[PDB]
This record gives sequence, C-alpha cells and structure tokens, in this order.
Amino acid sequence: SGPLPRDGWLASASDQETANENGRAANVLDGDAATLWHSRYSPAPAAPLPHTLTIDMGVVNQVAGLRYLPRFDNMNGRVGGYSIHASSNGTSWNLLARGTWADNADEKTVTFAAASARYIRLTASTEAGNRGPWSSAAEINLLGTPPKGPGTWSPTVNFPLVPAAAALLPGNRLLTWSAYSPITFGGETGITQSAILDLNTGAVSQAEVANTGHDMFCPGTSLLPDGRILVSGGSNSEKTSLFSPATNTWAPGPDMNVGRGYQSNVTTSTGEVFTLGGSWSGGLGSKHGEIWSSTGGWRPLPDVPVDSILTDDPGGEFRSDNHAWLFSAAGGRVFHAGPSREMNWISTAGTGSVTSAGTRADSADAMNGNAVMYDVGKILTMGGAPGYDNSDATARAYTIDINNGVDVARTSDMAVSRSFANGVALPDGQVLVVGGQAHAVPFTDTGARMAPELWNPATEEWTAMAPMAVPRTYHSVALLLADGRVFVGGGGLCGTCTTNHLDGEIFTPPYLLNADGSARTRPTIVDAPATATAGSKISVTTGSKISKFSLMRMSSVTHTVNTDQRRIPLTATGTYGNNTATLTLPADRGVLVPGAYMLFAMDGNGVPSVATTIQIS
Amino acid sequence: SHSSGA
Ligand SMILES: OC[C@H]1O[C@@H](O)[C@H](O)[C@@H](O)[C@H]1O
Ligand SMILES: [Ca+2]
Repeated sequence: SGPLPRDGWLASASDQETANENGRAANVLDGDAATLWHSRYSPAPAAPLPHTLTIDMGVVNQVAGLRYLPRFDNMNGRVGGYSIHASSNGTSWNLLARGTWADNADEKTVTFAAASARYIRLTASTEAGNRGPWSSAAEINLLGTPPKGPGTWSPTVNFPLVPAAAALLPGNRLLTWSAYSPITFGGETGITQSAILDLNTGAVSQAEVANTGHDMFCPGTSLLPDGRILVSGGSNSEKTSLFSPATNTWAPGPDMNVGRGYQSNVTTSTGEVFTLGGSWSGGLGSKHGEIWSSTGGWRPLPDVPVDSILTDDPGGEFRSDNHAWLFSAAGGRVFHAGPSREMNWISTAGTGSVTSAGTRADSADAMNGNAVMYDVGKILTMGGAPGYDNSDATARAYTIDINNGVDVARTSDMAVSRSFANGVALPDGQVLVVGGQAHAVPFTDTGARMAPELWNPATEEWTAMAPMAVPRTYHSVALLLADGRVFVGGGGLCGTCTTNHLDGEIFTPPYLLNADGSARTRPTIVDAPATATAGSKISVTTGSKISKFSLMRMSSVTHTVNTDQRRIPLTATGTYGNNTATLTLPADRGVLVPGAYMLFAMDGNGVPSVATTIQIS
Repeated sequence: SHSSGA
C-alpha cells in the first residue's frame, strides 16, 4: 500500500495542549515534521494516558496500515502501546491492530487486513519510555486505496489562471475568468484575465480583456436570450460587459445605478436581467433591486428593497446581501429561495414589489449553499453555513415546490457538510453536489469535501461518487457539459498563498458507465432544430426509439451562484417517421426562460445522448 | 514531509 492522499482529512483528539505550545490534533496532517499533536499537560493536572487521536477522512477508503512519525526535538510522548480502530458510519468501531512501538525517533508502520473506513482512531496506551502521561505525534499517514467509482475522473486539465468564474458556450467550449491577475485580485484596474478551454481537443486560449474597462472578479452573471452573457459589477462595481460567443469578444454595456459585488443576476421571462444585493464592492448597504433591458439599460426598482434577502450574518451587510438564490418563476415572477431563512416573491413591473414566501421550513441561514432547479418549479437546496466567515457548514437539504404555491420539506442530509460547494442539475433529474468544505474560511482547503454526492428525486437519497484529486473550496466552479460530463475547477486566487488551483477536472457521472467500467453505448440525436419558440412543437430524430428528452438551460457560475441552469423534462409523442418524435415546449417563458439550451435524448436505461444546442426564444 | 524548524 502507498499512502492515501490526505486532502480534506480532519484530526480531533481526546485532549490537546495549546497553553504551553501549539499541540493541536490538526498538526499531524500539515506535513511539517516540526509541528506536533501533544496531549494536554497544562494546567495541572496534566491529562492522563490513554490518549486518542481520531481522523475523519471525508470518504470511505480501504485502509491497510498506519504510519506514525514521532517528534524529532525530544522523547516526550513517543507512543508505546497502541490500538487502531475503524468506523465506516461513525458510531460502530472495530479493532484492526494492537501492538507496542520501540522508544526511538524512527517513523513507525503498522499494516493489517484491508478495512472499509471513513474514520481511523489511534489510542495511545503508554509513553514508550514511561516518562510521563504523554502522547505526541508529528505526522500521521494512512496506507491503502481510495474508492474507484461510481463514475470516474479525468486527469487534471491545466489552466493559465484560477477559473473562479465560468460559462458554457455552444460548440463544446468553456469560458472561464479570474481577475486582473491569473492568481490574485484587488483594486479596480478594469482588466480581466480569461481562458477558453476547447472541450474537444483540450486546447486553452488565454485572453486579457481590457476593452470594456472592467475587472469582472466577484460579479453577477446570466445568459441572455440572444446568446450573449451579461456580466455586471465586481472589482469594477458599476460596469457591465457582454460576451458574444459568435465573436469570442466582450462589448461594453451601460453602468448600473449602484455598483455592487457578490450580488445575484437573473435573466427574467422577458429576457431582462434582474439584480439584487452585493455589498462586496461599490459601498455597504442599500443594494436594492434594479433590472436591465437592452433598450433602456438599468432601471431602479426602489420598491424591491434588499432588507428582505438579508441573512443574520455576523459580518453585517457586507456579507448578508451576498449570492441570493434567485429564480425565474411561472408568470414572469422572480423567486427568492435563500440563503436567508426568509424567502420572497419578487415582481419587476413598475417600481417592483416583494411578497413574503414564509421561511424555508426550519433551515438556518445557508450562505454559500446551493439551490438547483431539477424540474419545473422544483428546487433542491443544500449545504451552506449561517455565516460567510469562520462558520460551521450544514449537511441539511431542503426541497421547495413553487408550482401553484410554496411547499418546503426537509430531505436527506448529505453524508458530509459543505459550504463553498457547487450544484449541478443532471439530465436524468438527479443533482450532483461537488466540492465545499466542513468549516467556511475563504481561501482555505482545510476540511475540503473530496467526494461529490448525487441526489435522486425518486428516493431522495444521496450517493457518494468516486472522489476527485484537487480540493474545490472558495473560488471554485462546477457545471454541466453538453456530453453530459461535469467540469470542476478553480479554488483560491490568493496571490502568494499556497492554495491556488490553476486547473480543473472533469467528472464522468455513473450514467455513462457499464458495471465493468467500459463506456455505455449512448443514444444519439440525428436531427433537431437549432432555434425554437416557447410553446412550439418541435420535431426530433434519434438513432433509436426515444420517448424522454431533457432541455437543460446552459450555465454561468461564480461564488456558488448559478441562476441560469434548469431542467425541463419533455415527453415525446411518436410520429410516422423512423424514430422521429414531437416535443412540445412550455408556453410560459417564466418556466422556459429564453436562452441557450442543451437538448438531451434519454434512453430507457436513463443513459443520455450528447446534447445539441437549441436557442429558445 | 517538510519542516519549519524549532
Ligand atoms: O512537560 C511536558 C512538555 O515537556 C516539554 O519538555 C516538551 O518540550 C513538551 O513537548 C511537553 O512534552
Ligand atoms: Ca506536523
């Protein structure tokens, strides 16, 4: 067995010193030979033997051994007699090994029969020289093999920047950007580093964007009906820039009435863009509603006040107006689902108005959690923390049904708690959750959740997927690709820090794999219209008989916010032709929000085709 | 591993 990778591992103990030196449990995982876990010895009385050190791996690995690295500075607390326990579920534990280690500074190794475990506990019974009631350790490694499947990961893909915002383009290309710099941010320099990854060839084009005077770090994003991507606020808090995928260039838009950052933008049923909140930039507070049209620019909605969306963040309005969970709803309305406990109905006519939707059951505030629309008027919320900064994340998930009402229920908890994660609606109706960490501290990788999970509406259960290789915490992104795979990238963007990830990885979901790990034969779309109108009947030819399709709106994503994606399942009617079917698009543009969609054919095993692009008006 | 020193 080689050592397992320790990304995301969290160490805790019976007792630990912090008064007389830094003896925290967490020091066994940092890789530094000079930093120790030491049992608590001050004040008197010192804590007595035995002492325990527990490791939560975040995942159910196969464990076949443990490596103990003693301190190098002196002999105090070198473990003598030892016990090793394992749990998969947290509650029942099993002995795998028991022994004694000699009184020297040599790294010790213990190997046993392979065991399925998320947790490994080391009990120290004696101090190898009986010098005192002490245990200590510089490093703990674990030997064995990580889970393979379900699903599979690509190798990492090199990026020339930290991809901290991202959008899917037609033609199987992915636009990403960072800030004025590939690896840091700040000021209002009016330049953004960008990179387009070609999903076919793996090639990356890098482009500095200076023509619109906009550093587009920390903005609101959405997809427009005509195909363009509107990006407003951020480091240049008043700017609007629009990206055209025909030209692959940016064009200046008009300024917002008030600058903002970390706000939420959402394309409405009319193809206008509504925005609310965002005190990260442009000033503190009063970040009330605005709406953009292409003919009139940004107009104020003074009767859409921010007060309704504010969480009880300890950081106040700087954080409490961040990253609202905004959705286009039937009828042309906007729905606010969170992260605040309080949910709202927003109307954009006139000066606007807000109506309370009541709370999200008994959820606490869920800042940096995800909300994902997996069907018509059906949303799944999950993860988040009551606070933006230094705050315990939750594993709780709540469903919300907004069809002719508001109906909230609590669903299954995730196997791990997450903040800073991303959510991705998949074509089969399931929802993937990716990344995040256990305790929200922006710019850290500590307690990163390495194994995505998949929620099946049919049973409301979460299933763990094969884990990825790079932690994806703050400033990470994930989104659906047209071949049905999921891109994950980014993390960090903190300058001389050691947590920048200038890469991504691509997840192949279980729906594309045979039991043996060979690629599943997929349905194929042979012919389909490239444009269509809400309420239209359209004709689709597949290469075999298909009766279920998914319209999946294309995504933009940053800082956990994705107002664009949504699943609209359609039932095919058979016609006279050879595996040619009719689909009927919903007439309601509140539901069928205009923009770029990926149309997917779903086979009887629920395997999806590669999608085709259809621009819906 | 690495070391920061004592
Ligand atoms: O008294 C207990 C302490 O003794 C010190 O000499 C030692 O450097 C500490 O790591 C701890 O063992
Ligand atoms: Ca250490």
